[PDB]
Amino acid sequence: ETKPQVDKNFADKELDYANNKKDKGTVSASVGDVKKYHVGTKILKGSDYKKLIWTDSMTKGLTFNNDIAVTLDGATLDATNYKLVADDQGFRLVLTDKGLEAVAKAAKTKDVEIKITYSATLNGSAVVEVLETNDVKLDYGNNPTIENEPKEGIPVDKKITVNKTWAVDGNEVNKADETVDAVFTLQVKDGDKWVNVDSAKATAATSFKHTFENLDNAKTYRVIERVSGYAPEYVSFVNGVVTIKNNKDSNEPTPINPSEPKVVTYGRKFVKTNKDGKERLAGATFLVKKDGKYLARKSGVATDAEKAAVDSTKSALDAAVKAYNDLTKEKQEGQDGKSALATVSEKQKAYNDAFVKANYSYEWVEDKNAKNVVKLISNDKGQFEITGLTEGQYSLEETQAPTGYAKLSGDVSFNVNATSYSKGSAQDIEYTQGSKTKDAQQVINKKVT
Ligand SMILES: [K+]
Ligand SMILES: [K+]
Repeated sequence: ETKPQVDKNFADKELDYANNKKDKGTVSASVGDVKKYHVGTKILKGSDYKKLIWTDSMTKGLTFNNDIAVTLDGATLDATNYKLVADDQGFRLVLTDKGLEAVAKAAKTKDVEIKITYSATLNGSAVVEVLETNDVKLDYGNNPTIENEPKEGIPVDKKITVNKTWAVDGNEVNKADETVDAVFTLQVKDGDKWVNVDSAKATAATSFKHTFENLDNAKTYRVIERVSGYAPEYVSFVNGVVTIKNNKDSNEPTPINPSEPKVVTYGRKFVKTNKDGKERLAGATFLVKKDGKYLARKSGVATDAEKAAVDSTKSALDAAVKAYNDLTKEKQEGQDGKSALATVSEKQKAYNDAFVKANYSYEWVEDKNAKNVVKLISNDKGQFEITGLTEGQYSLEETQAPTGYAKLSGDVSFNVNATSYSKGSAQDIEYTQGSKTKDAQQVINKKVT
C-alpha cells in the first residue's frame, strides 16, 4: 500500500482518499453554469516517483476552462513544475523533472499532498436529462518516461485519419477484450487559438482506424490523445494520416481512478392550443423568465465561423418574422400567413442550431429587449420547448399572440425537474399528436372578442 491516493470532487465537497470511488451524486445546473473541481493526490513518505501524470477527460457538454492551479502541501507550485496539454474537453498534466524532484524532496520526511484545482462550464451541447461528467486518472511510476508531443498537419481530400496500434514492452497487442480509454480529439487552428472540432474513442487495445471527415483542406489541425495506462507516441502526420502508437510497460502500476460527481440539466415542452384543444397554434411568442429577469444566450468556446453563424441565422429569423408581421391580418389568417410562419419556424430552428454549435451559455438579463434574449415561437403543431435549465420554477412571458387570439392574461408558470422534459406533469398533453406520450404543458389561447 505505497501507492498514491487520489480523489476528485466539486471544490465544495471534501475529498475522501479512503472512499475515492463512492457515488458522488448528480447535481442540477443551467447551461452556462461553472462547476469548480479539486483533485487531491497524497504521496506517501519516501516516494521517489519519476512519472506523475493526471488526465481528465470530460463529456462534450463540459468545456474545460483552462484555469488549472497546482499546490504542493498548500503552497503554489508554478508552471515550471509541469507540462500541460489542454483542449476544450480536458487535459493531460505531466510533472516535469523539476516538479518530480520537488515532490520527492518534500516526501522524504512526510506524506505530501498535491492539489489541482480547475473548473468547467456546462455548455449548450449538453443534452437534456443526459449526465455530464469529468474523469480524472493518475498515471504514475518509478521510471522516467519521454513525453511525446502531439503533431500538427492538414487534411487530404477533406479527411484526417488516425491509424492506431498498441504495444506492451515493445510487443504489439491486438486484444478486443482489453478495455482502454483513449480519446482522439481533433482541433483546428482558429486565429491564435486551438478549438475542438471533433473527437473519436477507442475502447479496446486493438489496431484501430478512424477518419475525421468534412474538414477544410486550407486549415491546420492537430490530433491530441487523452489516455491512461498506455501513453501516446505521435509517430507521424503526413498525407492526411496521423499514426499513433500506444506504449505501456508491464512492470508499471495501474492508474489510480477515482469516481466523479455528475452534472445534468433539465427542460420543458409546451403545446399552444385554442380553448377546446382541437387546434394547435403557430406564432405564439414567449420570453422565459426567472425572478423577473429574462433568459438570453451568448456563444461559448467556438470557432469564429460558428459564432458568425449565430448572427447570420439571427438575421434570417428577424427577416422572416418581419415578413410575417408586415402581412395584413386577412393574409396572416390565411395561406400566406401559414407559409410565412412555417418559414419563421425553419429560421428559428436554424438559429437555435447555430447557438448549440457555438456551445452557448445562458445568462439572465433585466432588459427584455436585449438583442440576445431567448424567444420561443410555437410552430404549426403548436410546439415549443426550453432545455438547459436547472431545477425550479420559471415562467413564460408572451410577447406575441397567435393571430386572432387574445393576449394571455398573465405569465405562464412552469416547473423544471429531473423528468419534466421526458415524462412531464399530470395535466400535460401530447407534444406530438397520436404519440400516446403526454409530455407537453398545454398553453390555452382564447379567440379575440
Ligand atoms: K475517474
Ligand atoms: K405526463
